[PDB]
Amino acid sequence: EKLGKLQYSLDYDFQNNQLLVGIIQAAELPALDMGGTSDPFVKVFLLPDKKKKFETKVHRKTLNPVFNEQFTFKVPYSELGGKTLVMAVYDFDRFSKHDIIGEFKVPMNTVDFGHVTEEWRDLQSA
Amino acid sequence: EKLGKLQYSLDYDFQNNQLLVGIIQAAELPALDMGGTSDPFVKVFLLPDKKKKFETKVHRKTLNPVFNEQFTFKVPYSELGGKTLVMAVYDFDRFSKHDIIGEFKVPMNTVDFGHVTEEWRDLQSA
Ligand SMILES: [Ca+2]
Ligand SMILES: [Ca+2]
Ligand SMILES: [Ca+2]
Repeated sequence: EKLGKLQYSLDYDFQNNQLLVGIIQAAELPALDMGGTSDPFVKVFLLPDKKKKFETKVHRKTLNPVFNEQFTFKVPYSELGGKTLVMAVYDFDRFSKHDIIGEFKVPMNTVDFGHVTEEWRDLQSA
Repeated sequence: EKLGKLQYSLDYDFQNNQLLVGIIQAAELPALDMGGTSDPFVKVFLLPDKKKKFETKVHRKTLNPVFNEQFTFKVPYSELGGKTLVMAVYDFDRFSKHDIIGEFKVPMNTVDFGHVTEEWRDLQSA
């Protein structure tokens, strides 16, 4: 499926014991409204604790939103390896339930915290 | 002069009386002669108050840094007019002899605070 792509970054604040998730921008998203646009936003959380969650601002009438946001998760470094970061992109609708675009998951045990990288990943269906 | 370009956003937080400056990324920063890259960072401040200032993190060995930062200036909305935002991109030096790459200035009087946009602007010579 061609659902667009998301650019994000991961870092760990070793001084305050927090995971830092940069949600930078998305590109080439599907148009889920009339007239060729969507109103995208991203939900961000860590599995298995769907507790502590964030979402970006809703960007209106764009398939290439520049979020420029950063989220902070208080999670002990020794426990981070067992977590999976979920970034799920939706189309905000006022007059109906929000339309799923797609998502990407990052198992935290795959992450190198030695240097921050910006990563593009293609969105997937759940 | 082919100095590259900077993507930024401006907004005003009307509930907390703060100017919001997004420093998203830069692109196509000029390649030095011998050493092929730069270590870019951006200084951000509001003229005529040079004292309240911010800087991005330093990004190592890149001509296309993705800063993904947001800065806030406590300034009354009624005082914005006549002020100018400066965004100046430097090549970091360990010993604080930083080299300006280029800059540009946004007079508040040119900004429409009714709608938030991300804008790319070409860097200009000091
Ligand atoms: Ca829709
Ligand atoms: Ca919509
Ligand atoms: Ca809907």
